[PDB]
Amino acid sequence: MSSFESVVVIDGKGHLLGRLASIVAKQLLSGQKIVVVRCEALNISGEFFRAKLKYHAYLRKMTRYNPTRGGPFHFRAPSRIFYKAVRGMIPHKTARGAAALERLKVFEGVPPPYDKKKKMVVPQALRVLRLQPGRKYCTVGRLSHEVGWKYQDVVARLEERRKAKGAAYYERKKLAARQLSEAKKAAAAKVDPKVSEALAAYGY
Amino acid sequence: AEINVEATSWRRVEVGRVLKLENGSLAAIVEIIDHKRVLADGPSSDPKLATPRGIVPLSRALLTPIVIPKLPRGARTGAVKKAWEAYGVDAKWKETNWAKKQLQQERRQSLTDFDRFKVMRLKKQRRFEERKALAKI
Amino acid sequence: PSEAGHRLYVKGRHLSYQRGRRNTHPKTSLIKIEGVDDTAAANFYLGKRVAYVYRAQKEVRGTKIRVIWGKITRPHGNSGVVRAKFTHPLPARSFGASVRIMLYPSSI
Amino acid sequence: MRYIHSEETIPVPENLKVSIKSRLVTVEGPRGKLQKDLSHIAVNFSVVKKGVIGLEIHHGSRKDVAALRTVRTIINNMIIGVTKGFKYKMRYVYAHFPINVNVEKNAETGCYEVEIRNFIGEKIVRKVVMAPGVEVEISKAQKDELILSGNSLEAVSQSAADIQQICKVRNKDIRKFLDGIYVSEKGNIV
Amino acid sequence: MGRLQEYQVIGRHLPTEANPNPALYRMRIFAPNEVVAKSRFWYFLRGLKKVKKATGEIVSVNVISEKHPLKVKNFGIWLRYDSRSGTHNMYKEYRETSRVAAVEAMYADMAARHRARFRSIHILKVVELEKTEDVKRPYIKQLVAKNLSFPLPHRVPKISTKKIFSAKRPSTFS
Amino acid sequence: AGTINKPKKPTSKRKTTRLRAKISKRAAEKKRKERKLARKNPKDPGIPNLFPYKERLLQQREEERIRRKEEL
Amino acid sequence: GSLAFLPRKRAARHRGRVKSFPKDDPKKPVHLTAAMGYKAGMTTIVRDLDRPGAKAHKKEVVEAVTIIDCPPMVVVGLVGYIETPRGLRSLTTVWAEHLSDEVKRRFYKNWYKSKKKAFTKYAKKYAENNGASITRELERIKKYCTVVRVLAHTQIRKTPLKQKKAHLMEIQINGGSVADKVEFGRSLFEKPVTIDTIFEKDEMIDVIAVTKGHGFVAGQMGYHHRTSVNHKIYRIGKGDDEAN
Amino acid sequence: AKSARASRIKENHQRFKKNIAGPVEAARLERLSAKLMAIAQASGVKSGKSIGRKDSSIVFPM
RNA sequence: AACGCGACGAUAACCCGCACGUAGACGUAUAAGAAUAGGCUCCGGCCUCGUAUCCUAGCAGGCGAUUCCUCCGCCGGCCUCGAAGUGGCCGUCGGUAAUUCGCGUAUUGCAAAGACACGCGCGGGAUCAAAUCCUUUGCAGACGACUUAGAUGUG
Repeated sequence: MSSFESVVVIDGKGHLLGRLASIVAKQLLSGQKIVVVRCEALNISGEFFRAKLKYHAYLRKMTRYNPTRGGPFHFRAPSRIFYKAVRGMIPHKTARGAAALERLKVFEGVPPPYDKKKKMVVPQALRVLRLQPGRKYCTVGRLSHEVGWKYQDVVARLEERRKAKGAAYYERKKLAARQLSEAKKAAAAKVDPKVSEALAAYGY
Repeated sequence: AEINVEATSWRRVEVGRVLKLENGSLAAIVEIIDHKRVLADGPSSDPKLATPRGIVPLSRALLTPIVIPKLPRGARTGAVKKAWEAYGVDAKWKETNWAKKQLQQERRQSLTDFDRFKVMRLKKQRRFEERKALAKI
Repeated sequence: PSEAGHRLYVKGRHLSYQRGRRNTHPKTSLIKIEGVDDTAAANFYLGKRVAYVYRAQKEVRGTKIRVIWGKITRPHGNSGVVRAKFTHPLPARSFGASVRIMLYPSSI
Repeated sequence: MRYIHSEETIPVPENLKVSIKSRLVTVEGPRGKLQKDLSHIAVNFSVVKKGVIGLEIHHGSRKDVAALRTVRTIINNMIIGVTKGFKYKMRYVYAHFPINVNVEKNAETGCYEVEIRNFIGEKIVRKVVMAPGVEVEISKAQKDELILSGNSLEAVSQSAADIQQICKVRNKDIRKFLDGIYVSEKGNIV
Repeated sequence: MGRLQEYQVIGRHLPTEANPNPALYRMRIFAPNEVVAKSRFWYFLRGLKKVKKATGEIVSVNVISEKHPLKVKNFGIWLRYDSRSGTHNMYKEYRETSRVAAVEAMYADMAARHRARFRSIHILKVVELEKTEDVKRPYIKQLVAKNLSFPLPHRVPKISTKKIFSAKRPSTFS
Repeated sequence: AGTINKPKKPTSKRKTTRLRAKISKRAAEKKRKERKLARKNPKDPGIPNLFPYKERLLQQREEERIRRKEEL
Repeated sequence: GSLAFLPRKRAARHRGRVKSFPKDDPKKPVHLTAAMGYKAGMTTIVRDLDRPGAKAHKKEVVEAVTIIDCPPMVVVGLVGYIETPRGLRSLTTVWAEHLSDEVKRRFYKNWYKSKKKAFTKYAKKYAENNGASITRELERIKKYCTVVRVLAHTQIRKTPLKQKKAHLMEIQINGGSVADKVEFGRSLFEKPVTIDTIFEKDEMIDVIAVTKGHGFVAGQMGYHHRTSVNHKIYRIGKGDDEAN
Repeated sequence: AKSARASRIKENHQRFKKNIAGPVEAARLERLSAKLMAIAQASGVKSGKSIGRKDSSIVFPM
């Protein structure tokens, strides 16, 4: 609750694009460094045909002359879609907006430097906590794949390997929990009942 | 003819179910008004857990596992108090895990500065015992 | 070795000035203090001393640290954001900058 | 109107093994195992008596109770498939060019392949890959008739429709050219 | 329309030498306060009969407190709202502990489902259903059904809007 | 239709001030014309049947009529 | 003109980039995917046509055919690429000792005035029992890489040209497991590879070159990177036969 | 005339690929790989078997 | 992408002089996955709540004991990490309130310019390894530009 961090890692699975992007933009303007993972696992409300229709309209938007300067560059990567949303909500043409954009980083999948780190979630943007059970929803990764994103399979195998390594890490964490709890009991067997009652009384 | 179903076992709202308000008190449901609002009353002698008879929103209400066995619908304050004392709602609430968390939170909040320093020292000692034990194991 | 902290202040962020939609007033600044999100917490933090610390790239008193002082005066809105008045208005590029709220004067 | 509660019941016979872990209805019977994920709908499953499963909705709409009805029917079809199984007697007719049908077990992927030749004399050979779990045989009781037997109603019906659709006449008078392969009988194995 | 109060308002025509001692007419008005209650009273009197504010006086205004605020009970309300086409009669049922609460839920439902405003709604009558089986509407009779016990699936827990970042993913089983 | 794959020309919802002003003037003219036609010139629904005490209300109405006859 | 080939751009590199290799499956046996030669010229052949259903079936047909002089190419390196959410990327490359003078001329630009120092420390690293580092690089390629390419160079000193700088190119190894293809490349180091080895008789291939710049009589007309598809090798000649 | 990207022509091309050119190219590549093989055969850390380190726009400066 | 990225090869280290030392750290500690009409588990049981865990005492953190073998850190070996590359174990060495003491802190007054070392730098000198200019070539060329070849040689 109102906590300041060196950097906040947000796991993008199950988050609404607009709400999560708006929260990230406000945090950037506040000065909190934000990084977002699983942009391919981000979610958009409505139906997938509506999503395809709007982003195909965006593709239809082009400059008349050579599409190299001043023309809308259609980035088909899900991370770049999230970046486009946040950029639209950021005053990108000002120095403050440029600073916020530099404070923001977005990625696809979870590279090792952030897979060996903790991921936070935003309750105000969670699909489960926000959308009605009967409503339909679509996947940014599926949209990007069917519009032109080329590396859905790459992130698929990399994510699967990360899953295997994380499962091994959890198994070793189970073993650590075993040892920790057994140590708790064994030490509490001779833990100076006076100090133990002191901890009990003070609430720890 | 073997059936294996693992679904979610929610708590049912019914006449006799006691709920915990956001103010930390308890109230048994006397009758259900709508699918979002109920009528509830806690005739608890304890001032902290006392709740006046009135409308409770199920959005602001949290369902506790304790339930009054056979509380009649529309039971007025005297009957509800009789059922409360007979079933020992206060004692079972004290035994409930949620009340343990509430007491721990209140007591942590009531810790003072010198109490915090003593917690520092005493946790360091207790930690010392465990730290060794963990190597042994 | 102590191996502990020396912090005697509460962290905050200078965010912006007292502004409408197209008119800003640099004389007063908006501060988001960490951990406080309600008007009661803002009321507790009312009347407080505030320091903005920055580097200078030149030593004047043997140090490059410069401090601009001010005070948290009255709360802003309902989210726990507070309003502050300094001797000199905070620069402008300190929008989103770390600020120190002291624990004095104390009413405890 | 936001109905508070509604329930439906599905009776199970004495010789099945039904299991729903999260929403993966897996039914086990003499012929095999049928698993279907029902994660797209909100239903509460319970065992309301010794051999009847109660599927319920709480605080749902008319669309939700309609979903309850249709999922009840699908579960009943799975029960029927694992108890008796489904048979589709398929018939083919020709006027002057006899249609040749050959069914072969493609060992890899373990699947049937049905090849149709001399359909209105076209030299093309129409090869159709067969649904997993369902078996195709050339009936010996009647002539110009095939039998499609399986456990999954959806699979067997989709395969029969695939055959009846691949054997379709183009740019010819349907009133005169009557050739094709058509569904004749739909029933249970037992 | 707001926290309403039921007012018994009695008014009368001003006394005259030709016609002293008028008939002292009375009404029940659901209004936020006494001034609105009197305005509604004079509107209804001038709409029905010739008596007007300039030629009349309000001799009494009183509050009608609900007899048993601590009892949940069933109300039937007969209403005549005016739409683009014309006046249409309806009878709607509600479940509340007080007449003012029933009228408030009535106004909310009317605005939500038929876009009927306070100026367009005329509260013809409100009655407490003395005995069961006088319920005709399914959305009340379902609550009136015997031994009602239902769960509350998919409860979104109250997480403070000021706690932007959560370490653990919420659960919706409470 | 292939609107899903090939969207068409969008219909702008950004209203122009000129169009807004024209609509305002013409609607005002419509109101004046309605008033002009009205000046030129050339049934109660009853108690609902589903009301639980309509019979009681009818009895009260008849009794009130009887009292009116007695008074007059 | 065609919009897929405009605006008319000069070929950035005189050699010609391959861009795309055939898709890999592990089931086939190991093989290189590319080779290089030099366009010598064309001649005329007459052929007994064996095209059933053709008007000129079993008749003399006169055709024009390009000759590409193809000296044996030398394997001098292996490279290991890794697949990433940003595409393929060079993970690590291993070189060979005793690199040729001509490949060194490729590594240099002003060869006449430069003391020949390139890859000297690399050869030293091979020589002084840093085979630890060598096997480390090879094990990295076998463990982390999915695509391997062999660096091969063609030899002007055998071609009949005034040139003296060799020609280098990366050639993918397909048809096998990563360990198998890395071992195959490791065997390939320091051995000439013939066109009889790379390609074979009467087969359809693709050819990459830079089409001539028509200079000195709206802009660049000529000198364009072109990969012409579907050209059929009819013959492979041996040089030493003298009955080619 | 049917387009070069028509579904029917694609299916016929796939059938031709799997039934006709398949075995021919298979035998071709078999003899080619055979000749390739003919030409080709013609402490953990201290030894290098264990992969070690050789010789940042992903993480924020610390 | 001429202001996107990777792998590799080859370099620039010495002599003399002289010039200076944060779009926002202050504990900037915390990796299962997956579902939300279910999940976790130690298999006992547990789940609204990160309102948690870890850490948190000593001159901006000294000295000596008391006494502990607990953590931290540096280097080696063993392996490990490749999506934009690291951690574990073992070993050495150094430090180390878990316990309990005696010494010093002040008058900075009730809050607001010395030496040494390490680097980034410039002005010259000479040192590599190269590039460009020059000549030649002509698979190239509006002019730039591009392919070559010039130091011993299949020049």
